[PDB]
Amino acid sequence: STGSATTTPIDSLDDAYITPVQIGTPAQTLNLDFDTGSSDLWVFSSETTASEVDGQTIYTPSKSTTAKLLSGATWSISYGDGSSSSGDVYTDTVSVGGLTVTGQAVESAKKVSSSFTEDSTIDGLLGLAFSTLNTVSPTQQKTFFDNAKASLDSPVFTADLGYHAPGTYNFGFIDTTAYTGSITYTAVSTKQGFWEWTSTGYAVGSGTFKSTSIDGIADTGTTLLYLPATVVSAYWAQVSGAKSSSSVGGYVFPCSATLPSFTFGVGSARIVIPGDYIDFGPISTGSSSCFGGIQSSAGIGINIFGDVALKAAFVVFNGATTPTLGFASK
Ligand SMILES: Nc1ccc(F)cn1
Repeated sequence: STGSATTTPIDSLDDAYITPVQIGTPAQTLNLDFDTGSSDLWVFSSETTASEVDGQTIYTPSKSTTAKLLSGATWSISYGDGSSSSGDVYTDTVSVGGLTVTGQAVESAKKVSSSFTEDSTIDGLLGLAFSTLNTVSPTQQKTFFDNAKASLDSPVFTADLGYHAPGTYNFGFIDTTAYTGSITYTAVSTKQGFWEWTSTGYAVGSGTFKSTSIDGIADTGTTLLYLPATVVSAYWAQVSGAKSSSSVGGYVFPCSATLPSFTFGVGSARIVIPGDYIDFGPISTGSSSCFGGIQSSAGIGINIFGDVALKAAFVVFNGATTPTLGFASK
């Protein structure tokens, strides 16, 4: 079995990507945020507090002939940005681009935090990290990828995110036409439940490459690139007028400046992120200060290779017995 689906940016800044998912019988299509930094499949539903729903498409388990309430099961999640959601759990049929999983745990949101209610284009999340992170109590549940793995031609999924344009999420196969050159594979550590790997270094613009180990996670659910203070300072020192702002909460730069590119190492291979991908536009409408896409991970505790880095490459998440990450230039 294989599955193929288009992922579309939610706004002109590429803040998040939505992918249509079919849930239940007859199918109810919801636009979900595919997140490799979490492991819960949760949706806005007929059970979510009415005041916390503003334009999202909801899942209605009562209208699904295949929906089963998982008796006594509850879930509760908290993300790195201080956002959260919780509720009860159902089992139902879930399909992504023609790939079907029966008996998938679908977490029905009863309470969602403000950042979710405010984001009317996102109907929920589809976690693609390892299942040890799933928050279903008292019986932990498997992710969509874990449930589909037996049926897949190859136990892999690929992320090919577009820059201001649509992209693709493929399951069960590698599209040899979606990248150039060869794929460089790197080791994954699953100890924290994430797709965790080690970058071999970096370069700023046309500068010399610095060989230094950078441990971080491949996260499609995070918009920006979060790197150690030293690395981030070295990058913004090359942008005239750039400074770190406590009021804004990170590095800002004059909107009229040209941003240098950022290179990260994958083994002996290099991935170049064009400077244009690092521009996140004005901090406020009309402002001449622009927000940077490369920020410090000092307050996070973990380095995150978010959408800013991933959209610059073809990314293979090899979920074989010993997991690996593949990167290729596109
Ligand atoms: N990995 C993440 C980070 C934030 C969020 F809202 C969802 N997923």
